[PDB]
Amino acid sequence: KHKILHRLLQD
Amino acid sequence: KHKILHRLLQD
Amino acid sequence: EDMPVERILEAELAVEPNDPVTNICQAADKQLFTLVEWAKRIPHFSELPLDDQVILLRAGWNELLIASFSHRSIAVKDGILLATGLHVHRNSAHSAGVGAIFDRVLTELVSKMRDMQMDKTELGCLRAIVLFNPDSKGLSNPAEVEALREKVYASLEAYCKHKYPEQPGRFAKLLLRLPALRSIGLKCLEHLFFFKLIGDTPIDTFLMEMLEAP
Amino acid sequence: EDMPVERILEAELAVEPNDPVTNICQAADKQLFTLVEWAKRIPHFSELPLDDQVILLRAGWNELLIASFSHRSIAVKDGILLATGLHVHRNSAHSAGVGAIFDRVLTELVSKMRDMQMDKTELGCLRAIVLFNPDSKGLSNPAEVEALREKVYASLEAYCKHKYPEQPGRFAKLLLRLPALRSIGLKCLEHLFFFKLIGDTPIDTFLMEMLEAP
Ligand SMILES: CC(=C/C=C/C(C)=C/C(=O)O)/C=C1\CCCc2c(C)cccc21
Ligand SMILES: CC(=C/C=C/C(C)=C/C(=O)O)/C=C1\CCCc2c(C)cccc21
Repeated sequence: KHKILHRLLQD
Repeated sequence: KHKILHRLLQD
Repeated sequence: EDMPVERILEAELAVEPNDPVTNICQAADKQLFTLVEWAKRIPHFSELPLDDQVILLRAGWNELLIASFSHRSIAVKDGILLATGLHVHRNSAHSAGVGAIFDRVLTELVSKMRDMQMDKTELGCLRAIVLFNPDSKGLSNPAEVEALREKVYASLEAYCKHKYPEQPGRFAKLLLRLPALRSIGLKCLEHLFFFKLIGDTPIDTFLMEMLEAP
Repeated sequence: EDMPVERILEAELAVEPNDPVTNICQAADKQLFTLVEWAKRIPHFSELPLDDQVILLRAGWNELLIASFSHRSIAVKDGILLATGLHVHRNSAHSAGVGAIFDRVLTELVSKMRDMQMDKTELGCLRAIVLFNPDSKGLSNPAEVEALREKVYASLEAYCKHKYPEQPGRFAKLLLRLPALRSIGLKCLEHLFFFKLIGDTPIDTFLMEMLEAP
C-alpha cells in the first residue's frame, strides 16, 4: 500500500 | 452556567 | 518573577497522598473537585478574574487529570491507579472496548514518565503550564495568562539543569510530552461524549457539567 | 552529534522560494510531493529504513504542512497564502463553512509566529522535531527516532540563545506551539475525512493516499 509515497522516497 | 465550578472557585 | 517551584510542588503534595469505564468516570468526577483546590494553590491563579479561572479549568481539566493519574501509575505494571484506590489493568480496558486509547496513555505518557523518572515538581510545573493556557478562547486578558505560563517554564528550566545538570535535554524532553498529552486528552473527551450519548455509563454532576456546552 | 541547523535551513530554502476548501486541498496535494523532498534533505532521515520513513511522513504530514503555510502567511493580513500562489481570506473561509478551524490557524499559529518573529531556521527545526516523532505507531526502532529528535532540539536551543541571547524563554516558546499544532492538525484531518465522505470537493491522489487506512 501507499504506492505514491514509497515511489517518491525510493527515487 | 457552570454552577459547580463557580461555587468551588468562590469558596 | 514570582513563580517558585516549591509552591507548585506543595500544590501537588497537598491534593494527593466492574466496568472499568464506569470506574474511570467516577474517579474523574471525584478528581474534578480536587483539581479546583490544586489550581487555587498555584501562585497567581486565584488572582485572575473568576471568569478566566473558569475558562482555564474548563479548557484544561482533561489534560490536567490525565497527567496526574499517568504519573501516579508509574509504579503500575500494565495499567493505571485511579484516585479512588482502584487499579485498571490493560486487559480490563481492552475487554471493555477502550484498549486503543488506554494503550496510548500507557505508551506515550506513563512509560515515558517512568523512563525519565519525571519527578513531582516537574509534573506540577507541566500541569501548571497546561493550566495557564493562553490559547483558551474567551480569556479577558490572554497576555496575562501567557505571562504566567512563561514564569512557570522559566522556573521549571531552572529546576532542571540544577537538579539534573547532567541531562541538558531534560527540560525539552518534559515539554515535548505536551503534544502527546493534548492528543490523548482530545481522544478521551471524544470517548466521554460518546458514553454520554449512548446513555450507558453513569456520569456524575461535575463531570457532566464539564461536558456542558460550549 | 550531527544535526546542523544549517542543513535544516537549507532544506527549508530548497523546497520553498472558487471554493477555498477545494483550493486548500489542491495546495495540500501539491505540497505533499514537496514534503517528501524536504524530508530527504533533513539529516539522517533518508538513512532510516523505508518503512519508518513512510511511517513518520504518514504520521506527521498534516502538521508539517500546516506549520509551513502558517509561517508563509505571517505577511498576510487576515488569511493564508497557499503554495499555489492563491490567498485564502478569513471571510472566504467563513463563507465556506470552515471559519472556526481557519480562525484557530490564524490565532494560535500565524499570529503567534508573526508576534515572536519566528525565523526559517526555527521553523525548519520545529518541523524536523515533528517529523522525528518517536510516538509514531509501527516504528521498527523508536529509540533511533527519539535520538534524532533530541539532536534537533539540542541544535535548536543552541541556535536560540546564541542568535537571541536576550530572549532566554524563546526555545521554550517555540516548543510550546507544538501542542497547538497537534490539536489543529487533528481538526484539519477530521475536516478532510468529512470532505471525502460527503463526496463534494475534489481530492487528488497523494492527498487521498494519505487518507488511506490506517
Ligand atoms: C478524562 C479522563 C479523566 C480521568 C480521571 C481520572 C481517572 C483521575 C484519577 O483517577 O486520578 C480520562 C478518561 C475519561 C473516560 C475515557 C478514558 C479512557 C477510556 C481511558 C483513560 C482515560 C479516560
Ligand atoms: C491538512 C491541510 C493541509 C494544507 C496544505 C496546504 C494548504 C499547504 C500549502 O499551501 O502550503 C490543511 C487543511 C486541510 C483541509 C481543511 C483545512 C481548513 C478548513 C483550513 C486550514 C487548513 C486545512
